[PDB]
Amino acid sequence: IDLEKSQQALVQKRHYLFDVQRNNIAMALEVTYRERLHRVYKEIKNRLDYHI
Amino acid sequence: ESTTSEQSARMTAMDNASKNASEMIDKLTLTFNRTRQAVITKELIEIISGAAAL
Amino acid sequence: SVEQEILVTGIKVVDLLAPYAKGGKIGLFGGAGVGKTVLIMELINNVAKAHGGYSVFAGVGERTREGNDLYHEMIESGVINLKDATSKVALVYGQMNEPPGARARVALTGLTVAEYFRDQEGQDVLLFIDNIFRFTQAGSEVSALLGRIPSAVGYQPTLATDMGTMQERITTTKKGSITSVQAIYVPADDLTDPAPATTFAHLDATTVLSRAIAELGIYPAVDPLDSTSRIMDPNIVGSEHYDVARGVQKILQDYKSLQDIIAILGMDELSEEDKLTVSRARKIQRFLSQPFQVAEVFTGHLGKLVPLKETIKGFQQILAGEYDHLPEQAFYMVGPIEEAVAKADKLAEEH
Amino acid sequence: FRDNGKHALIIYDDLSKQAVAYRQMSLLLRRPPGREAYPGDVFYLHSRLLERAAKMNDAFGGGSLTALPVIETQAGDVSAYIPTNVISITDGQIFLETELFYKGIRPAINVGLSVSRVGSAAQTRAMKQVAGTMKLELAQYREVAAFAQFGSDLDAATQQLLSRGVRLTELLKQGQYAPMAIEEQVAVIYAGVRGYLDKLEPSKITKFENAFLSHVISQHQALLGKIRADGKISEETDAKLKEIVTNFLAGFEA
Amino acid sequence: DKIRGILHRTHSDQFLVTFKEVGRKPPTFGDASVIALELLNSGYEFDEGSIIFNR
Amino acid sequence: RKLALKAIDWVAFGEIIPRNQKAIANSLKSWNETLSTRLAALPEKPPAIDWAYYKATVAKAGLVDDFEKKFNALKVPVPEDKYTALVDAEEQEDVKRCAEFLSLSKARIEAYEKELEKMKNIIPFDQMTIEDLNEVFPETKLDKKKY
Ligand SMILES: Nc1ncnc2c1ncn2[C@@H]1O[C@H](COP(=O)(O)OP(=O)(O)O)[C@@H](O)[C@H]1O
Ligand SMILES: [Mg+2]
Repeated sequence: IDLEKSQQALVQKRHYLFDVQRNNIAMALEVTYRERLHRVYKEIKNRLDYHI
Repeated sequence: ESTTSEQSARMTAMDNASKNASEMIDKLTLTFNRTRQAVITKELIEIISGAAAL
Repeated sequence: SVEQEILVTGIKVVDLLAPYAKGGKIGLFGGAGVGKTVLIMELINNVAKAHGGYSVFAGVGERTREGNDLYHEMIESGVINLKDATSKVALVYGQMNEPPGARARVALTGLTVAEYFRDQEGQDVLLFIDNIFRFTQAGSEVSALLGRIPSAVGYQPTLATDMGTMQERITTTKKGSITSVQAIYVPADDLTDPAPATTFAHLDATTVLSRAIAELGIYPAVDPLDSTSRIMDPNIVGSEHYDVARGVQKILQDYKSLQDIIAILGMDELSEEDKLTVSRARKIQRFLSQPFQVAEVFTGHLGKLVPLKETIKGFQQILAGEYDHLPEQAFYMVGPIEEAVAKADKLAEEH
Repeated sequence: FRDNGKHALIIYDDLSKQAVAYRQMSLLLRRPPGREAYPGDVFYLHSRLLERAAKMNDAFGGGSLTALPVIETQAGDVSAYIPTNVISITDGQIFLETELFYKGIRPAINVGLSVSRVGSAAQTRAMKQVAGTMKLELAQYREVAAFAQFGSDLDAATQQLLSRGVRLTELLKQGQYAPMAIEEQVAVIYAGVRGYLDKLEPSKITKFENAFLSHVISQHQALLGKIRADGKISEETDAKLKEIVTNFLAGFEA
Repeated sequence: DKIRGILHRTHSDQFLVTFKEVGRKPPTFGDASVIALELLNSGYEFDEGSIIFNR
Repeated sequence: RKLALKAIDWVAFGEIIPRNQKAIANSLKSWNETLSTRLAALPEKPPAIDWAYYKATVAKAGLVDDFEKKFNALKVPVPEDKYTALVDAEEQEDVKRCAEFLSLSKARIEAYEKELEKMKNIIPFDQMTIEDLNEVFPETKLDKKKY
């Protein structure tokens, strides 16, 4: 009994953490694209603030 | 026997050192209160005498 | 102006726990005979020769002897030059032999010359004032003949208005910057007197001297648990300097509460865990004392000048425990931490 | 803002420099002095300024005005002239000492001498439930604070009373310019007053708290909307918060 | 300690051994064996004696 | 913008069980809490660029509008996804290796299950046999049993 569940324990463990590695890198590209759209507004706000 | 004789006399000799330090702490509280009133009284006279002579 | 900096001096107690600032008003408190004139003679020695712009010294109500030991310690160092036009210091003097209507208009004459350099020119100016308690006292003498009722303990009724009318011209504006160091006599060791306890609102960095430290031999006697600054801030001095400053004050204040136990119990009956926080605190008290340069004729020792990066690294290692194998005397009147172990071996061989 | 149904707040910084700027005007107008050369009506100067703070009712608009005056003592003597006028006018004091500021307690609020006489009738239902035991727990610690310097031969209840008092203190420390929310405040107090910290080392209570707060903002946002909007903490949220601080405490040290 | 500190003046040459660090922790039977062992293997062969204490 | 969800990071995803490598699994959950707050710091849409007030307030023309004409029709290329596939590639090989316990020990389960069938057979009658009891309790060669 204890070695039958030892089969099934590693097949629910592995598919959870192998999609966490999908989504831990998925957030790494959104927060570097959201900060790409935001920064290009910041360095054109400096010229909208300087000449006044 | 000697560690019981010693540990009971540490109980008594630390008890009379808190009675004598609380008997001393009320006698200095009255002298603090006579002297606290006497300084408000003294520096009130100096302002009145300074204004009256002016 | 709104910007803040840090001006490095070279004194270990000052740069660690209460850093000074460029363009900021600095105060030197303490009683009579603890070292206010020597510590204000030290900052002309370090700061004024490495400084670019000019400098002004106004002396208000002090001994006429000590205005001659400044005119003769500034010719032999070349700051005052009697032969050409390359001097860098002006001097304004009204001393304690003058009538009391003349000890209350000299400090207004000091910061009028020092307002010309900041405004009509653009240079960075310093300003040293000693003493400034004799501006308040000299107005408390002409008062009762002008027809005014006295206030609390004997000062004039207009005490905190003409003080605040002079102390609002010593500022950093958008046309220049005035660093200012001031010595403030505290009458008979009471910081609740109405003349020193209203100057606190006009000072950024206060350096409270104390007679209870000076009678141990710890020189300069600066109180660490009573000196503040406005830039003790981990966003300005960095997070490494900040957790060292508060780490020193926490072990000194916890050393204070332990002295109440040793008076009844004794030193040996304590545990081994707080026999160590005492011995770490006593090495921090003694390491703060530094041999000054202009106090050579008192001591005979040499003048040390510890930089800022070395002051932090000296105090991390006493706190972490890297010098638990030395006696207390190896840190007394030393410079950096390198001389604390060289002085440790030289004491060993004479047994 | 009080007359037009809105809410307000005012801070006098500070009131001990108004009694001095008024004393100078009196003694130059030749008025009869009194104690510490203050005139006879310095009580009437501060009373009619603080009595203008009021909680209006619904027939007039429902407005309000809250007043926080600052008073500087000298050497911690509140029995002076002006520190006793403004104490007897207002409701409660917050007494910041200088000894606790250097012992590590920042903000250095002494809760032994600080009171408020509106009491618990101004707390929300969530904060009132946990802090009613915390106030009793801290007050039992301050009785036995003088046994900490040499204590190992004491009863296990007294060793427990010291153990909870140190760890509740570390929850009260707070950095500057970081104000929290009431829903995040009640969660940190709930982690401490229940007993979930008596095995964690007393130096780690700050590092555990900054780790735990950044967790529940992102991963349990739907629980801190059911204490903000509910106002109280129910039986459903009592179990839901219970496995949260047990899940985080299990794998924490990494 | 405080027996040796009192008698350090009049009888400093009649001491055999002195045992310090006594009374901080509670006394046990092993410390009664450490003292009694060193009373034998010292070189002093005695023939009577007495003990004084506070019952 | 675009934002996809994930699964529960509750029990399995922090118990990856390396060779005493609970620190590497603890670092795996620490990146998800950091990036979700950095995604909560900035929104999906940035602020809008008012063009009409730029011409009047910065009315020294030419140099103001030429930067506003070049920075308006720009493009922001995000970083590459070259490391996105190779990290997902090793998950495909390990998932084929993780079923080896489900492949090899499945016969070990049934052989142990068949061993429970024959173990019922052996005990039999109390007075059964002197050789059928000679399977579980052992025999050996000459001079094995010392005592
Ligand atoms: N570097 C120093 N450290 C400690 N004490 C000093 C130092 N220099 C001078 N003193 C002591 O300070 C005393 C007063 O010096 P001074 O600063 O001239 O007077 P004051 O501070 O009262 O104006 C002297 O008696 C001297 O012993
Ligand atoms: Mg002097």
